[PDB]
Amino acid sequence: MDIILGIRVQDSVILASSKAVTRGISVLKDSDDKTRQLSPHTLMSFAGEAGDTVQFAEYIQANIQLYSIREDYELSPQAVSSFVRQELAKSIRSRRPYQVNVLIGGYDKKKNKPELYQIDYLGTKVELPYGAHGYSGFYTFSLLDHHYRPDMTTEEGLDLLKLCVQELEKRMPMDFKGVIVKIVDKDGIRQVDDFQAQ
Amino acid sequence: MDIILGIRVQDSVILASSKAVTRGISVLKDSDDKTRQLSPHTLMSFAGEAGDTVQFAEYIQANIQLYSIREDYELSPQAVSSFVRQELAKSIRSRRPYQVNVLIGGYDKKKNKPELYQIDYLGTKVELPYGAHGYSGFYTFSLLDHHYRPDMTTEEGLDLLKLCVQELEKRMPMDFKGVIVKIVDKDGIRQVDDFQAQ
Amino acid sequence: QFNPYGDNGGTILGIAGEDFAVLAGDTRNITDYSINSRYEPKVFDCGDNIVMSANGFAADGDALVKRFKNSVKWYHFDHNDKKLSINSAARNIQHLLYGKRFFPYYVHTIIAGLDEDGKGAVYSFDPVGSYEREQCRAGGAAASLIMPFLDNQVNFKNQYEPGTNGKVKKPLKYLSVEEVIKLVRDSFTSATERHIQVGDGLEILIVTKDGVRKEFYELKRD
Amino acid sequence: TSIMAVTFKDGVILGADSRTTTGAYIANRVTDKLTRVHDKIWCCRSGSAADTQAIADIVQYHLELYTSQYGTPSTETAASVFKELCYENKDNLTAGIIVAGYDDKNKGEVYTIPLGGSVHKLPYAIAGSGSTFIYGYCDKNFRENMSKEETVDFIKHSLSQAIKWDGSSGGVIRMVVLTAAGVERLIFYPDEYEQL
Amino acid sequence: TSIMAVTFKDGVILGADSRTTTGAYIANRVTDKLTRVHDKIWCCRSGSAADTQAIADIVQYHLELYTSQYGTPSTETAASVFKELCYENKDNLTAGIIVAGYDDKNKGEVYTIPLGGSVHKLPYAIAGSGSTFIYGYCDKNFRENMSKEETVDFIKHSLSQAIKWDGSSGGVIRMVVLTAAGVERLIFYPDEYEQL
Amino acid sequence: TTTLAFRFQGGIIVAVDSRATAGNWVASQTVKKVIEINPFLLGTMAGGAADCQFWETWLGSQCRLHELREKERISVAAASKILSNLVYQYKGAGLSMGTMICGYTRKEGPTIYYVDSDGTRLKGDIFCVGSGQTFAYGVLDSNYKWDLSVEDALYLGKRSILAAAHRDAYSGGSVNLYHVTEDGWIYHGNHDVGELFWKVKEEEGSFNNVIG
Amino acid sequence: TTIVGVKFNNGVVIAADTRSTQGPIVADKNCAKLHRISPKIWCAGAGTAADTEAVTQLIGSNIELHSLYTSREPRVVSALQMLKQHLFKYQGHIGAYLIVAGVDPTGSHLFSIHAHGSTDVGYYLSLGSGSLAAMAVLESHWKQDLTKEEAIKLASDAIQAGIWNDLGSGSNVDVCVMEIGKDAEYLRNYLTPNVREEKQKSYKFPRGTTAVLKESIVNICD
Amino acid sequence: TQQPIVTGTSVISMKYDNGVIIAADNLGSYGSLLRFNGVERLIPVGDNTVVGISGDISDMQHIERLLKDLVTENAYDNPLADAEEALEPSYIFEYLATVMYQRRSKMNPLWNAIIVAGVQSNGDQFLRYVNLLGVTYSSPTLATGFGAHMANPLLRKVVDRESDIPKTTVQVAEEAIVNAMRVLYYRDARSSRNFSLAIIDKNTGLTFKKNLQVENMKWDFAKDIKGYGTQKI
Amino acid sequence: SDPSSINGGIVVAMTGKDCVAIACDLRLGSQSLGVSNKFEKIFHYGHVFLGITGLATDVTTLNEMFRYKTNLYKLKEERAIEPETFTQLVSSSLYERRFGPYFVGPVVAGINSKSGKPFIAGFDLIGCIDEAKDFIVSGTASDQLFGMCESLYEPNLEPEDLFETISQALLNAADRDALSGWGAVVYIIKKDEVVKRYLKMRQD
Ligand SMILES: *C(=O)[C@]1([C@@H](O)[C@@H]2C=CCCC2)NC(=O)[C@@H]2CCO[C@@]21C
Ligand SMILES: *C(=O)[C@]1([C@@H](O)[C@@H]2C=CCCC2)NC(=O)[C@@H]2CCO[C@@]21C
Ligand SMILES: *C(=O)[C@]1([C@@H](O)[C@@H]2C=CCCC2)NC(=O)[C@@H]2CCO[C@@]21C
Ligand SMILES: *C(=O)[C@]1([C@@H](O)[C@@H]2C=CCCC2)NC(=O)[C@@H]2CCO[C@@]21C
Repeated sequence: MDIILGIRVQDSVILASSKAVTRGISVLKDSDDKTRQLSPHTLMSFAGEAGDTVQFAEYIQANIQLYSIREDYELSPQAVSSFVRQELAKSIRSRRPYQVNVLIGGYDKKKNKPELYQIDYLGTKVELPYGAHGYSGFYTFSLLDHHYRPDMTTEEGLDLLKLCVQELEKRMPMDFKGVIVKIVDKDGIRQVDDFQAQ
Repeated sequence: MDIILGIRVQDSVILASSKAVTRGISVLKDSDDKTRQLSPHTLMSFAGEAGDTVQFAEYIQANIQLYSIREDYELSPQAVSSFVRQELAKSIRSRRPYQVNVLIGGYDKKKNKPELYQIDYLGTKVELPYGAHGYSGFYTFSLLDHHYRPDMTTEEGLDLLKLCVQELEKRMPMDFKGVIVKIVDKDGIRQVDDFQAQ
Repeated sequence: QFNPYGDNGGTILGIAGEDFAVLAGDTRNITDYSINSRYEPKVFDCGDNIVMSANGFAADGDALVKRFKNSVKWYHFDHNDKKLSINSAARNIQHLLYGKRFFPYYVHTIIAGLDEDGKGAVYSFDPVGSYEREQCRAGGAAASLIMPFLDNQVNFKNQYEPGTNGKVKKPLKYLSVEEVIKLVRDSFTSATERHIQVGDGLEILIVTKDGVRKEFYELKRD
Repeated sequence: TSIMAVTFKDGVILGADSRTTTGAYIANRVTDKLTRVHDKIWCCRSGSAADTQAIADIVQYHLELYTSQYGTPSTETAASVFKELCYENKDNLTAGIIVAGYDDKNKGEVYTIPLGGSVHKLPYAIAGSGSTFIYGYCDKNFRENMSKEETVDFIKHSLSQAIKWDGSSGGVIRMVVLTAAGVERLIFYPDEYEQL
Repeated sequence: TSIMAVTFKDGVILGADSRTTTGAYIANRVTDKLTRVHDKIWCCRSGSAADTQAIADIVQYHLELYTSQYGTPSTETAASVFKELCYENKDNLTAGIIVAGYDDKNKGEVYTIPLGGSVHKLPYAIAGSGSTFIYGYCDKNFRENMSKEETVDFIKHSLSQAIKWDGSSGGVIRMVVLTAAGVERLIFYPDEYEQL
Repeated sequence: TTTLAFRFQGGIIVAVDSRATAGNWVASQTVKKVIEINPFLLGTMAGGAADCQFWETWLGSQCRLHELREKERISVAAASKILSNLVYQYKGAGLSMGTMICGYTRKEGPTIYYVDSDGTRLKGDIFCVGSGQTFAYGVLDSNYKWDLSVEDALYLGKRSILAAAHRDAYSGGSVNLYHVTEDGWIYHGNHDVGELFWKVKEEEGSFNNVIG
Repeated sequence: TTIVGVKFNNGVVIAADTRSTQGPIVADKNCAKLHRISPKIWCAGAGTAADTEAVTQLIGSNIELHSLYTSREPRVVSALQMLKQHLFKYQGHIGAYLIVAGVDPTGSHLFSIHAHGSTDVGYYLSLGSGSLAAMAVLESHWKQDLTKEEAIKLASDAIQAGIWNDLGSGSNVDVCVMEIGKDAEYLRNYLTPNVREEKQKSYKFPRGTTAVLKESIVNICD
Repeated sequence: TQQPIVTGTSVISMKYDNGVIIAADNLGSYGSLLRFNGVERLIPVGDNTVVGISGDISDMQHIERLLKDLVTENAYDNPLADAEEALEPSYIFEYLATVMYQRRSKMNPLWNAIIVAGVQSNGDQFLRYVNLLGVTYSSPTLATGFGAHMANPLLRKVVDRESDIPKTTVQVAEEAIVNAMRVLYYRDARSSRNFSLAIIDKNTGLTFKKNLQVENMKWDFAKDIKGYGTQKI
Repeated sequence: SDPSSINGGIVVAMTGKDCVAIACDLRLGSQSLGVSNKFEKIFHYGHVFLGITGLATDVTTLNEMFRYKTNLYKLKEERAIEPETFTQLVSSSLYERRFGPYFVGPVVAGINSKSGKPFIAGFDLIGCIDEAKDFIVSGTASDQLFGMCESLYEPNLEPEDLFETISQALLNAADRDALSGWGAVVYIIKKDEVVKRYLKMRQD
């Protein structure tokens, strides 16, 4: 599977996602952005089955934007994640389930705290300081379990991730072509265009 | 599978072999040398099933060294390859066949010409200007079919390989951790310790 | 368990001339090692100067032809008796076939006629609707034995000008209906010798601006 | 299971063993395989106990409504309803049924509905695992127009043989006599038919 | 296949249909399933034609060598050799064999060797697909010490019934009579046994 | 099959082979693997012929309907998503298709979208689909430049298919070229691989291993 | 394949068709299914060609050695016992189905062996995919006390049934007559009812048509 | 999808100068058990058509009911039901063929092989076959199942091609057919000795013969056969 | 899976007037991947020629085996082996492996040095000899070869003519086979001389 990582620091949530898209024998793209902005302060990363992955992400995006217009309000991260969990928990018992795993990172403007949610394709949801999907957790969780601190600065979070990505690029068999990193905080979502060598 | 490449230029045979050894979820080693010197002017590269690979290579090495001592003579590359083909062709119909593919690169001191032999685990042997095993050929043969010339210098061969390795590192899904390159010519076998950036 | 499919053997051939087109097929219908009929027509005149054949699983081939003929009928009903051009028949058949994409008509279908410029035309179809206009196409049991022959004797493949050192290809002068019938007959007598499902009889339908004509020749019955 | 129906001079008789098994275990040793779908139209059940019961229950219902509207049904009509249910649902049923009825105009009649759902009118019929062993015996001893005593004897001997060889048959032999005189129930115990 | 052996007053008789099939096709309609392994020791073969032939050929060989050294073998001894081959090779054989022999001291004897390789000495025995249909008939009509004519009749009727119901049986009925008087071959055609 | 499409300064180059096989049997050496959706849109066909041919022709009809309704040329993004979403509706049914949707719109410029029957929709600069893809990628990757001329770009595509036609048993026949400009696509002929190989060999000096 | 055997008043005759197939392709249009075990003991084979052939030569070889050792003419029952015990041992894996006939010091014989090793005796027999067409004819025309000429006709007609009605059979009819007092006579191509008609055209190419890259002389003399 | 249970074997037929003949034995087998012997597998429809059916008997009985209804339905509001508008054999066949193919296409077939024999209103002979797959074909002779392998070769020796039809008389034809029935009783393990035969002649009409029997069989040579190779007695 | 469809390749032999010809393609692939365009499938031992299609490793092994056997034969017999004899040697050698056969399709061609009579023969993988008078085909494009031969062939062609015929049969059959081609070679054989010609063909 692809690399889906998330870390919640003091004032923001950081999501890192591999850029490779491999179809069989070839790597068709090395600049894929496995993320969708659900609202100004909520970002969702995803990995899973070929077509299902984007279709699901865009379907969720559409629904949140529609809610934002109807209510002229932005649902809290917790609210958006419960909506998403339910969508997957429905899908798990349907004719052809969505095989998609997601990380939802958002900044709750009312609580003034960042939040990271992990939800697999079964609709299993949990809130964590950091999380991942697939094999990624296996190589990185021991590094995060060690260096993680609730008061880390965004800069410290990016350094801890870099460490994670290096471990991944060393022991993982596949070339995931690096990751795209995005920060979500009180001011929105921005992309760290410089991680190819930060 | 691993990367096994061979190119026969004007006065030498060059063999490039991936350094990674992956066992399931982890890359256990990134400095593996998938080669065995059969005699001063003959080198054999190999890829295939976990244990069979080395056991076969060493078994062949033993036999050639024994022949060299008994006769105080070095068998021609063609001779060593026919011996190896036969060993595999026997194995293919045994209780538990050797699942190993090899490239045999040697410099025939009597003919004063380099020779490259490709033999798969079935005992299929062919002599070529360049060859490979596994998927490697799929990404590289179009590059070799294009730039290959019978009068290439060893330096031109190394540049053509570098090109092949780059294509491999771009489109192939797996991280094979680079290659180890060896040259075989009238003066023996030497390793190009500088290909990590040649 | 019940298998909804079967193989009735047979072989068909379609060749497009400059201003004519032929569609031939043996008349043997088989099941395994038995002959069901030594004469069971497989190439039909569907009106509007269009001949068609759906070879493979006869029940499917019959349904398709029957369904297409009925399509021609309604085409007239719905479009003030307009003539169904062969290119239009082709697209139509593609849809008939693709409609059963998930429970296909197990047949290789070929139609012949004249295009809108009076030129000879052959269209061969895939069991699920894929189609292409072609010069000549054999379909069915002996298809593999006949195509190589046609590539050589109709498109002069691999044939060069004597003395040119294979530097000059043999010119593609085009055949008359009489010369095409010869190739067709030889194609089948040869196929009859090497394939056990080919024989008994050969029926050819020839299409020209004057309509559809039929010729019949016997084939070995063993 | 061993079941049979035999037409004779005064009508027809039904017979059966009284064994229902689940593997080698005898779940019921006093089963009644002779089921009534109408006053003078009965059936013999073999195959699935659950399926044959459900089938019979439905036929009885159908014949009850038939009677309410058009009077007493012919034995042929009863066999037709059974047939309809067995043929149309052949994929989900395992029911071998023999229909036997007494008409005043037609006297006794026997219709056998085997597994596929086909219908066969015969002078007499046998069915069930135990029947295979008495094909020869019955073919040699059956005669048309036998007396009530002879017919009871034929059934008694035939079934005792079927019960003898077939582990899937046993218990007692039950019989139902259908004649103009009415409906008679007969039973024969081991100690009697085993030493015949 | 339908085969049987019956002991009687003067010895024993063997009988069989003459059909060998390969699916629904009759490969041979005049097959001889009555095989001689010794002058007055014969066998009835059912199951695999290839297996039963190979078995018989070997028993005949064994009994020939036995005779050369110890004189005429007892019917029991012949059955024992068959048994040895069938039991010890039960995994690779499909052979149902009935051994029948005439001894002067023992008169007629019948040993049946079913699939597993077990041996069973009986007054008479039946086997093969067709036998299932005549279990009841035979059990009801067999009697010990019957005359040659009665025994031929019993076999003729029994087999004709087996042939009647079993598609795997047919052709003619062959019989072999084994008595002190010698060895007699009998054959009965369709037109005769079909209307019995 | 071998099909490719790449973006560059002069628009988009589209090149395909023309071989059809069923097992080892060569059904045809003259098959069309490019569908002309309309004068501005091209589609490549890899995988199932019927599936690609059918749905890409249908795509054409949906695009036309769009332009009638919106009195405006349809975007490559939108045309590709119509196919993509249709295909996604059939996910699991067995459709088999690997495809490139190519166009040049004023709003988007040169645009290539990879669309397969798994439901994948990817926008990119270079794509190769088919059993010969790896061969074409080798040639393309080492000679591709955004500033290639329309003449050289066309040749690169033609050469890349040639490489694949040579090594891949399931590729060959002839090469079909296309150049896509904002004003529409321009067909650039049918090049028989047979003749093309010897010609390229001599003029280029490549394929030295083959005796000519 | 269609092979038959037919006894006549003073001997036996066996015959067979001449078609050899690989799946639906006719590999040999005139193979020979009649092999010799000894001068006067011949075999007709059906099933796996390599097996019928190999088995006929193995037992034939041993039958010769047995003959030489015993100073006697080989007997049909001997070839039959050697064949069946060999086939039995291989549990049907040697796909040989044979009709073995011949004359010897004890008379004239006709038998059949199946791959698994079982044998059968009769006055008329047939095996192979044509088995049923042939047998139908035999069941319809056989009678006891056939003359040599009648037996040949009957046997020959039986194979024709197969040639025409069975796709697994075709081409010609081979016969072999073994009479009690004379030499066995092998009649190769006793009937040839399937001659190919003259082609419609000649495909002789003009010399120089084929493009040649390199040419050289091959050395055969050491 | 189903599996046949009670089945009928071969159905043989051929056409002669003035009509067609068709036959089928009276057996209803149940696997290897020759269970039912009074089964008529020849269904006359009107007086110019006879439908012979092999395969699953329960389905045959269903085809029977369908045929009776066709006749009833054709009579409705049809003053020419017994004249210019009566059921032709080709109508009967096309109907059945239609049903057979629809049923296979719904993956629930009528497990049979059918031969429709008869004479068209203009005197033409009609002989066509249709089976559970909906496959159809015509030939001077037609047989189903076992008779396809053994009957066809015999019958074809009488009428090998179309031009032989006018040269074949009812006598010759009925003879060929009666002999074929004997051969089938010899080699088909699922056949009965009793059978029905029917002739549909453009002059004599429909002749339906019941309770025929295979006669004049050869079994005597059986006595001369003993052992399976070397045995002498 | 099918050992006979892994490497690809074809061979065809034809008889002419006092001559015989045997030809083959030069391809050796690994499924879809072309690997060698110089894998000749024709060999000879004395004046006897043997073509072999099928699994390449077995083609190589069999050639080595027959060289070995024909060498000892020459040493003992004191003469070179003949076509008819070699054919029997091939047959028995293959059958010897009846239940673990070599996956090949051999073809023998040559002229009897004493009778001058032309000879060709084919074998299935377990040695069954097919001795045709006209032509013999083998390989992944054998169906196509049968079609080509059955039509293009006529008896008693002269060497120069048979060359054209056999070459066109091989060429057009290979072009309808994904696994054949990449070069071809034709052997024209006469009592005294043997000419070997390489043909020019598509390389796709
Ligand atoms: C008989 O067919 C049998 C009965 O159990 C069953 C019970 C009641 C009425 C229908 C007949 N069916 C069975 O499955 C068992 C096993 C063998 O036969 C039974 C005894
Ligand atoms: C009988 O058991 C049977 C015979 O073919 C066989 C032939 C010769 C001697 C042994 C008995 N065996 C079979 O397999 C067939 C099918 C059913 O029974 C046969 C008729
Ligand atoms: C290529 O993808 C290929 C073509 O036959 C096919 C034909 C027309 C348009 C779509 C592409 N697809 C196939 O299934 C065969 C086998 C391998 O690839 C083919 C050559
Ligand atoms: C016949 O049995 C047949 C022959 O090819 C074969 C050839 C030579 C001697 C034995 C008989 N065997 C076969 O496998 C084919 C296919 C069907 O029957 C053949 C024609």
